[PDB]
Parts: sequence; structure tokens; C-alpha cells
Amino acid sequence: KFPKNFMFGYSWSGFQFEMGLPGSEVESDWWVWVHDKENIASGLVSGDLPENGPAYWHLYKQDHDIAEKLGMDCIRGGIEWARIFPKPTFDVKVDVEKDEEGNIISVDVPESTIKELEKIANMEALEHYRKIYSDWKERGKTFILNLYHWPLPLWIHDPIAVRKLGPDAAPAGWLDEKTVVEFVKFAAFVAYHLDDLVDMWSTMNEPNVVYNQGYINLASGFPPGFLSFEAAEKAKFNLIQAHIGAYDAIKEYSEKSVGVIYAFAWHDPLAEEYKDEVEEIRKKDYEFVTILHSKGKLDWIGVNYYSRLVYGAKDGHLVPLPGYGFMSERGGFAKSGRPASDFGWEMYPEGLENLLKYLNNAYELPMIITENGMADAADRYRPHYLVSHLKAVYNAMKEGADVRGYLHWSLTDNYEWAQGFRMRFGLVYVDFETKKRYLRPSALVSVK
Repeated sequence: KFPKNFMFGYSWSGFQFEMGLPGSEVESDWWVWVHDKENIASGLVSGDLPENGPAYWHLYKQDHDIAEKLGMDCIRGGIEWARIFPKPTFDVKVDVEKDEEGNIISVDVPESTIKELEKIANMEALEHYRKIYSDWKERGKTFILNLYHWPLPLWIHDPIAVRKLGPDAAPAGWLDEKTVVEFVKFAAFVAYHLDDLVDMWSTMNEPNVVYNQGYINLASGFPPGFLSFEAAEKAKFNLIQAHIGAYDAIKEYSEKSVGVIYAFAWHDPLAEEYKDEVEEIRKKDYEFVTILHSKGKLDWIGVNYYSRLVYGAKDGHLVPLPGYGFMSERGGFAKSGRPASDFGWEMYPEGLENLLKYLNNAYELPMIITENGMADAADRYRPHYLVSHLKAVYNAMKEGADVRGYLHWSLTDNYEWAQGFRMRFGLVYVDFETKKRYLRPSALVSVK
């Protein structure tokens, strides 16, 4: 048994879910990126398109109904910046204070600025977000809103251009210090308008995945797809600012818990001799969260756990080894003998149990499993994945970890970014031609 107040649910993100029937469609850096001819042709993206997705924007009522009757009481979803401000906000001026080193101290966004923003915002789309959030909230359920889930406005980031001409030649995204301010406006705008429907906030989702995959692991098919550690560091730095600033903006219009949602790989030493060196890596990997903790800008943490990384020696440097964790064979078995998801991600509930105790000891904050699931078209392993991983959470809690819920990823199949639709994470299958929902048997583990 889990505590009386422990929430069960799921999570969705705008890009992967909203689009699917005409009307839905929204220009963003990511959109352009998955439509780019060069990218599709070179195999760097699936060539699947998000406008062929599950169409949640229209079909949210059914999905909610399904989740409800599956006993779910909490959803964590998003709102898409590029959907709310298709047109730039730069001309709506705000007073911004900076120190010597070039840090952000404040960004005043009064009620009047919100009104000036209403003029150029898509209030049509905002109203639709209300309908969607209300549909769930008025059922007497909990909702968590996450402000950023990767796509940016085209007027913020043009990844094609950035890649061909370099960041000085186009809207550079999280490389332009300007982008942080505009995001802050966005945060305040959203707080002001939607707080009545939100129980808890998250400034952003997996920002570590964004800066690392976009500017270092080119193989990932993330934008803008060019190699530079300096770029990565800079993007990381501005994402930290964006969080801090958005935290202050939400607080100025809401009295609720604000946190962040983060990609927590569990790191494991192949051999006992590396144990120390691997803990050093844990620190570096989670540093993003460590930082925000130390500035007092985290009321809670969104844990997103899937698999692990195993480190060993190669030609003298210590690196993450193939055949383990996220680097296992797709639809096969890791070296450990654990099976892997269709994404080639090892099944490793142990990691989550270890992780939660690590994060509780390190931060002593309230946590929610804001993402946990697997790509399994066949529902071959999902049922065990679920039950094993819930057991892992339950164990961590017994040893003192403060965990207030679990949100699976996800209710329905959706658009797994550069991998298209071949990665299906849903407890509910979706026929992307008919947009029809059919539950996988694993969905009934949840009816409990």
C-alpha cells in the first residue's frame, strides 16, 4: 500500500500529443527540424511527423475519461510557448536588472505588461488550454503544469540556420541571453492566467537532455545539431537562469509549489575500482539540480527515470559502456541479461530505488516520479516494468524518501521526437490513422 495522498497518473507534452488533426499545427524550432529535407533524407529523423499524432488538442475528453476510470488522480501536462506567442514578444519592454558578472537579478513583469502581451498572444489557444485543464480539474483531480518541454518559438530559435551559418547569424535559442527574459515573460503570463487550474508547477522538462543532445550528442537528432561543449555550457547556464527567473515570475502570481523536472540516469561502475570516479560523475550530471537547490529555487523535484548508464575503461578514459542501460540493443537484452525496451534501454528498477535514496539524502526535498515507462509496442514487458518500478519506489519510501506520486509515461502512444512513432510508450495504443484508442492489457495493472 502507498500513503493515502499518493498520486497515480501520467504525463504529456504538447509537441508529442497535441497535433494530429488539422487546426492543431504549430511552428516551432522542433517542427521545422523534423520536416527538414536534409534531416529526413540522412536518417537523422524518422520522417514521421507530429501532425500525424494522437490529436490530444481535439480528443482530450476521451483520454481524460480513460485515465479517470483507470483510477488515475493526477496528470502532468504542458503548455507550448510557441503556441501562445507565435509572434515575438521582444517589443513589449520590461525592466531587467543585471549584476557585474552578467547574472539575472530580476525581470519585473507587472499586470500592465501582461495586458500588453495579451494583444499579441494567441488568446484563442490559451482559452483552449483552459478547456483542456478544466476538463480534468472539474473531475476533482490534480493537475501539474510544466512550462517548457523543448520546442521553442521560431523567433527564438532557427536551428536550420544556426547549423549552416552558426549562432551569430540567427536566433540561437538557449545560446542567446535574450531568450531567458522572453521566457520569463511567458512564465508570468501563464501564472497570471492559469493559476486557478494548476496545483503545482514545473518550470521545465529534462533541460539536461536539451543542452547535451542539442550541442554534443549529434547522433541524437536534436536541434540545432552542432558540436560545441562551449555552446552546451552556455545553454545550460541560461537554462538555469530561465528556471530561476520563471520561478520568481510564477511566485509573483501564485502561492503554489514550483519545481523542475529532470532526466535522472542512474550511474553504475562496471567494477568496484571505479566507484569513486562514478560518484564524481553523478555529481556533475545532477549539478543542474544541485545548483538550483542551493539558490533556494526548488520546492519539489520531478524525477524522470527510465534506465541507467554503466561505466568502464576504454582506451584509458572512463566512459559509458555499450550493452548496458540506455545503450543496450533495441528489443534485445543488455549484457546483464535484463531485457531492453524498443528504445534499447535496459530494464533496471534497482536504479530508481537507489536514485530516490540518493536524491532524498542529497536534497531532502519532496519528489514526484514525473516520468517512468518504456517503449514496448507488444506490451511484452510493460506489465512487469510497471510493477517492478512501483516496488522500487515503495522500497525507497520505506527508507525515508519523500515521494508524493508516480506518473507513468504515458497514457497514450505519441511522437517520440527524432524517432517518430516507432517508440510507443502508451498504456493505451493509438492508431495514428484513425486516432482511435485501445488499451493495452498492462493498463489493467492500474485498475489495481
